[PDB]
This record gives sequence, structure tokens and C-alpha cells, in this order.
Amino acid sequence: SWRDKSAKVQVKESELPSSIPAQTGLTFNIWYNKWSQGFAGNTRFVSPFALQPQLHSGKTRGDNDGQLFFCLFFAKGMCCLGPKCEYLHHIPDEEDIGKLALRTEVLDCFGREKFADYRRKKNKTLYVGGIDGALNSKHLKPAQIESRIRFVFSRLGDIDRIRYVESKNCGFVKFKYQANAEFAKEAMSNQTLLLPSDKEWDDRREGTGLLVKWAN
Ligand SMILES: [Zn+2]
Repeated sequence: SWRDKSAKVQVKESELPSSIPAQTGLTFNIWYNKWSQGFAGNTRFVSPFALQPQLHSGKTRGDNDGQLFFCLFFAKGMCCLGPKCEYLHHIPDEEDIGKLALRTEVLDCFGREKFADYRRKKNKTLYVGGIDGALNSKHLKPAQIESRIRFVFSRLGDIDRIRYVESKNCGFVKFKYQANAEFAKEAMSNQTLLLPSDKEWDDRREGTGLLVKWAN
């Protein structure tokens, strides 16, 4: 259990671009967009960092300091603080979500303004696009592709239903809880769908990262 270990450091500070911003801060998007644009290709970059929930999740100072919000850098595999982090480093669970419900209805699980409030039904469904590209056009059949989407998303929260739609090169992932959809959107954006066992793994950065958006 994540409760029985310290959160792992995911990256060294020196691997990240300077002027590291606060996750809820004024400049986060300027900084992150600049980061993204530094990568080659015209299509969405494939992030060199990734959350590995089992390996990475653990206690942080946030767990002991009354923190209710989750670490955005953690979700993206790029928190350099590990157990020093004042935000949470685990996958949101029912208990966390209950506490968040009492605390706010305008902020997401990361402490940012909710998407719905700047453009009653809580949206818990994500559109996942660019699947073929995130596999470097590997020849997989639908059963295999579905298994991969299910695997990576199910480790980010309780899944209500998942659908892979071959004709549209996309998937739809509906979570039981909005908090997990919020978390998973940040975790999976720009990710590869390749696995270490794939012949293509070493060349994963030549793909195009997953497109993950709120579904209609
Ligand atoms: Zn963190």
C-alpha cells in the first residue's frame, strides 16, 4: 500500500526547465507550453516523464499536514520533491474525494479552477484521441488496444466504463468519480501507449502523445 511507504522522487530538479512554477500559479501554463514546444515534431510531443502509480505513490508531508489537494507534477511524472512534497502523491480515493467535497466545489483535485467554470452534470468522461500515433502505428488489434487503454487508465481510478472505437481511432473513459477523471486527464496527456516489452519501446519518443480531453 502507498500508505506504507514514502513517495518516490520522480525526476531530478535539474531535468526540468528553469523558473519552475507553482501548480496553481500564474505562470504554470506559460512554462508548461514552453516546455512542450521545446520538443521536436509538429504533432503533440510524447512526454519523457510518466507517473507509475504503484512505484511512485507514497506518503508526503502533505498527508501529514492536512493537505487535500493532489500534486500536478506527480500526476505528470515530474515531481522532484518526493516525500518533501506538500501536495498528495497517490491516486485519489473515496475518502480523499469526500474531504474535497466539503472543502470546495469550484476547484479541481489539484487546487485549480474547475474546467466547467470557464468553459449540473459532473463530467467524468474523457475523450482519448490519437491512439494509433501513441503506439507508433504498431499493428495491434482492437482487443490489444483496448487492454492497453484499460490498463493505464484503470490504475488512475475506479472505472465506470471504457470504450475503444476503432473507426474513430479514439477511446472513451468514464470514471466513477470526477476527481479521478481530472487526475487521469493530466496524467495521460501526451503519454505513449507503448510498453517496455514492445520492439518499439526505445523509439517511443518518435510517436505522438495521447490527446486527452473532456468528452462531449
Ligand atoms: Zn509533488
